[PDB]
This record gives sequence, C-alpha cells and structure tokens, in this order.
Amino acid sequence: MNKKEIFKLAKGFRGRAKNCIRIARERVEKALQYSYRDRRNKKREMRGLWIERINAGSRQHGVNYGNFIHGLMKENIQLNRKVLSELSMHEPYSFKALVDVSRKSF
Amino acid sequence: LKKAVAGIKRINLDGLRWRVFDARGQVLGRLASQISTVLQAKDKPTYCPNRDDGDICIVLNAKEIGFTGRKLTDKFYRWHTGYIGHLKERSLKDQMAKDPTEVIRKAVWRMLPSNNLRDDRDRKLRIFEGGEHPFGDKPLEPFVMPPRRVREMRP
Amino acid sequence: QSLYITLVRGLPGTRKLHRRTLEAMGLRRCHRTVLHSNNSSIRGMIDQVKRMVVVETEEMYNARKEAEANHKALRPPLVVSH
Amino acid sequence: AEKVEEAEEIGYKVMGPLKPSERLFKPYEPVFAIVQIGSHQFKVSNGDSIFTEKLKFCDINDKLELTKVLLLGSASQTIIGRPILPDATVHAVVEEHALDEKVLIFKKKRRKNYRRTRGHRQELTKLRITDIQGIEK
Amino acid sequence: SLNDLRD
Amino acid sequence: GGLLWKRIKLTPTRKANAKTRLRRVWQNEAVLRACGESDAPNPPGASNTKSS
Amino acid sequence: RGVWQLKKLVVSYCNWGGSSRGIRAFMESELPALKEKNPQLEVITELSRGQHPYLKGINERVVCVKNMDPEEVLLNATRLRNSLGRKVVKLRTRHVTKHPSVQGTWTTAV
RNA sequence: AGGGCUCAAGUGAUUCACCGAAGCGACGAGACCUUGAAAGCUGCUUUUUCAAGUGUCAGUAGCGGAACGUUCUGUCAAUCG
Repeated sequence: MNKKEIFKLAKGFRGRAKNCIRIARERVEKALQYSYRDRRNKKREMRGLWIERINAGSRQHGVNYGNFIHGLMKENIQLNRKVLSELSMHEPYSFKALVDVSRKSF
Repeated sequence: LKKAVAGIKRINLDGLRWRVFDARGQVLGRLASQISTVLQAKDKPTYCPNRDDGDICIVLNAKEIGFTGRKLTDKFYRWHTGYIGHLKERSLKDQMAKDPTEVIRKAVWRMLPSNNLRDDRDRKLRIFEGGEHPFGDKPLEPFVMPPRRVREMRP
Repeated sequence: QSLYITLVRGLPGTRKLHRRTLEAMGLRRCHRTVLHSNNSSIRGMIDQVKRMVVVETEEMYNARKEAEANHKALRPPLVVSH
Repeated sequence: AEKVEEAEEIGYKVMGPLKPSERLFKPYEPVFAIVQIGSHQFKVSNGDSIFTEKLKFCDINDKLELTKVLLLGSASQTIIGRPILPDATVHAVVEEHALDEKVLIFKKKRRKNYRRTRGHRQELTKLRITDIQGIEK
Repeated sequence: SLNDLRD
Repeated sequence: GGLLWKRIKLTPTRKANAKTRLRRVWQNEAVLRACGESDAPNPPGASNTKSS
Repeated sequence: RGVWQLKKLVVSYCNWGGSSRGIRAFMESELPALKEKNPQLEVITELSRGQHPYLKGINERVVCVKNMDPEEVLLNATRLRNSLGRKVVKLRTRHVTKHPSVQGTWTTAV
C-alpha cells in the first residue's frame, strides 16, 4: 500500500525522515507539493532563462532585447524564444544576420 | 608588492578572458552596474546560472573618480562590531582618503546577486587606483561602456 | 450596426450586479467575444459594465481581423549567407 | 480519411510511405533547420531524435514530411524563411510510439481535510530526424 | 448456476 | 498602524496602465455614443489591439 | 534507426475460472488481426493453468490483465507492440544530440 | 530594501517597445453535461459508440454517484502447490 510506496519515494531524505513512517509522511507530503510548484514553475523559470542569452548575444551586436523582438515580430519572423536562444547559443553568424534583419526595422 | 597585489589568479580558471574597466573618473553607480554584469558573465550568450564564468574585469585609477551631488561628506558607511553599544561609522571622504578601492569593491559586492557565488566571483576581480597594473602581459582587452550616455545638462 | 463585445481584465473581483449582467449577456470567461444586435437594450445593458470591458466593438472589428491575417500571412523568404 | 490528411497537414506533417529498406541515416551532419510542430519548436540537424506529442495519424516505421520550416542554416548561409514553407522538406521517420512516465499530482490544503491523490501518463513518438533540403552544404 | 446471480 | 498596509505610490509606469484603460473606455463610450442609431459610423479598426 | 524492437511477446492466461474471461475472449477475438498486421513479432501465446492472467514482452515487461476486458486488452497489446525495451525513466531532455551545431559554439571568437 | 541614484535611476506632460500569472490561447490527455449522427433499446423511445462543443471541470463544513483493498463463506470432493 501507501505504507511502502512512501518508502519508495523516501530515498535520499535525511534524519529519521527515511526509516520511520510518522515522519516519512511529512517530508514526503511536502516532497510532492514542491514538485507541483515546479511543474507549474519550470515553464516560467526557464522563460527568463532564455532571454538573458539572446539579450547578451544580441547586445553584443548593438540591438537590445526590446528592439530586437519588436523588429522581428513586426517583420514577421515567428521564430520563438527557445530556438532563438539556441541559435544565440550555438550559431553566431546566422544569429548575427538575425540581429541585422531586426535592425532593418528601427 | 607584486606578490601581495597580484592576487589569487592562481586559483580561478584563467582560460576565458581578461578585460579592463578604466573609469575615467565619472560616476560610481554607472561604473558599478556595468561591472556587476561583466563580473557576472550575464553579458555573453552562453550564460547558465549555476556556475561562475565571470570574466576578469579590472578597474583602474579609482583616485580619479567622480561621485556627483554632495554625498561625499554625507553618506557614511556603517558597520556593527558585535560588542554592545558600538556602531563604527566612516564618511566617504575618510574612506576615499584611506583607500578609494574598498569603496567600489564593497559597492559592487552589494550589487552582485545575493548567493554564495558572490565571494566566489569577487575572487575574479582586481583593482589598482593607478593606471599601472602588472596584469599586462596577459591577453588584455580594454573595455568600452555602452554608447548610451546622453548626459542631460542643467542651469 | 451589430456591436461585438468582448470581455477583458477579468471577472473575479466585481460588484455582483456586473457579474450577473455580464453573465446575462453571455460573456462568461475572460478573453471571449460575443455578438449582438444593439437595439438599445443591449447598448444600455452593457453600458453598466464599460469599466469592466474596455472594448465594446462595432461592425468594423472585421477590419481588425482582416489586418491580422495580413500580418500573419506568408511573404517571400530571406537569404543571408554571410 | 481525408479529414485525417488535412488534420495532419494542419498539424504541419504528412504521412508518406512505410519503409522496407533504403539505407538512410547517413552521418553527414552539417546543416540545421528549425522545424516546428504544434506549438513546440526544435532546431534540428541530420540524425537527431525529437520527442513529440502524439503525432496523431502516423505509426511505426513511417516517413513524415513536416511541412513547417522556420529557417535553414549552413555554415553561414541563412535561407531565412518566414514561417510558411518555401518548398523545403524535412523527411523524418517514427519509431517507438509509446508512453513516457508516471507523474504525481497530489494537492493538499495546509489544514483542511482535503488530500486528493491522482495519477497521469503521456504517450509520445520519438521522431528520428533523417533528411533536410533547401541548403548549400 | 450458482456463481452468476445479480440483482 | 498595527498592520502595515503600505501605500503604493502612483508611478509613471502605472500612469501607463491608467492612460491605457482611459483610452480604452474612450473608444468604448465613443462607439456607444456613435450608436445613437442603428448605423455603423465608427472608422474601421480603432486600435483596440495595441492594447498592451 | 530502422529495426523492429519488440522481439517477443507472451499472453499468459487461464482456461478454468472467471478471472481470465477477458483475456480468453481477447485470444480468439483479436490475436489474428494484430498478428497478420505484425509478422515481425514472435507472439508465443502459451497458457498457465489456474494463475491470474497477464502479458509479457521484450528485458521483461509484464502487464496484468486480471478482470480486464477485450476491447481494452487489444489496446494493451498494441501498447506493447509499439513499445521499445525501455524502462520507464522520466524524460531528461526532449531533443537528444551529439552534434548541436554547424557554426562553432560560442567562444571569444566572432 | 539595499547597492547606490543630480552626469536622475526624481517630479509634471506626451510616445514607443519589452517583461510579466496556474488568465486566455497551441497541441495533447482525461471526467461529466450538451449537440448531433448511427445503432440498439421495446419504450418505439431509454441506452451505448462515434464525433462536435472562445461547453464545463478552485473548495471546508455538508451532501449525491462510483471504486480499491482486507478477514470470513457459497461458487469448491473445483484449481493451483
């Protein structure tokens, strides 16, 4: 039952929070709610994580994040944030061309 | 003392980049935030927030430095020595006639993000209040602040 | 004239009358758009909640959508090859 | 089943044939194309895998041709597409159209007798990306 | 038939 | 004075959203007061979508 | 990667007892259709008297079918048929790669 | 809140962008209700498949529906060991 499928998750906890039950149930009853907060939280945690890259690797080429996205949305490059960040990460020359295209608005 | 001033660059990773911030003697905070970025490696694309890839940024000639208004004799630095009663306080004029390096070092320390890589970033920062530096033979990239200084003027 | 209204800014915190009135017309969740012939029963009725919904669009809303399609429609490819 | 056809194509794919044997899966890996599926993008080169979301009308050992392409990039060569397709093709293939994992939602209100427990799964299709065209190389 | 009965 | 209900200061980037809702309701009552008859006299596509 | 992967399957079941009624019905019902669709499988359909019924596949993937019903047991065979030999391990990252670039990865060089 | 802000990063007025929530969308999954279509129902009209829903699906007390298990006992002089 639950009495042992707790002692399945409990791996790694510190204290008597891993052997006994009346304590296991607590550090685990949190050990799920945190996972709920982060399967609602990573989707955003990562969002800002992306911009910082694009932000840096375009500010390197003059255009600031706002001008960049403005130019691109306005001249219809519906590429989106994840892959823009990956090209920022891994493709200096094509990304540079991107920044120039978005400078071809403002 | 070449030894006692050459710091602990025998401790970091060296193999990334050496960059030079020489304040021309203009302004604390606008030197500072620029530092707190460069000395946090958020300014290059390959950032990832669980690590230190802060580049070496080296500030020069903190004697020639400018802080506007008249805070100089008004904004002190306060610190508490634990012993009941005491609150050791020191104005910025005192601080600047003592060592105009500590000033900006402490300032960027406060600006940097409040996590335990902060000390482990300042381990990648060195200062001379001259233009004279022994970190020249290494690959030296002097740095330019953003081109974003309109500098509103007043009567 | 055919006004087209569309809920915005949310309905969680509001006077009960506005919630019922908003509900009576049919807007029942944020970012939803309904369509009615105005007839001075709707213009008034949904004037009580102009504060709640910023837009109570008329028959020229089609033009807004017409522009959107052009903004979202395809155009010839760009080649750089540095 | 032409509703299925149209639905796949508005999911940006199209299921071509099966495959007995053709000796694809070359190591030539110098090109990247930025292919989108159903609100989920991926930058790709030749041979990668991509997990997916129930690519609905396909099955084992099928070659899809995902009609969406955002940008093709060689060494410094950028056929910078605007989302619609300028005839570029992304020939890909399915293996392992199967589930992923159990994931636990369990909600509780700090002092209310309310301890709802639950379960959930999600099945996915590992597209082994194979081909791409419209490039310089 | 003794294991099929229902109501 | 016991429980500290802070006083948010009206700041330019909130003035932003103020003038936002202002121009929004402006359009709103504008097209309503246009509809004083069953006519269609409101120039096509007043912004309504830059609202952001 | 062109290959079949479910290299063998078993439907262990019973013949006396009301438990295995669902799998028994499944047997005559939809074994032949799936099998004629999938020759690559080695669907060895043995028995096991008196034991509660289950299925097995390629490693070892077991799926109980006690007190279940044919319309679902068909799906619970097509699951195994589509499956790999994987063990259930929550996804690491949605797009595995050994070559992430054509341009060089970012360094001090532009 | 601090760093620190007059070389505004302050105030009053005008303009663009951007960020930003479990909102709303994009795919995809379920549950109920609606909508059909088609069956079967004997009722000739309740009861299951499908499919369509910018349909719905925070919750204490409390209330209705459905489910898991456990000890025993008929199914069993059966069946496994």
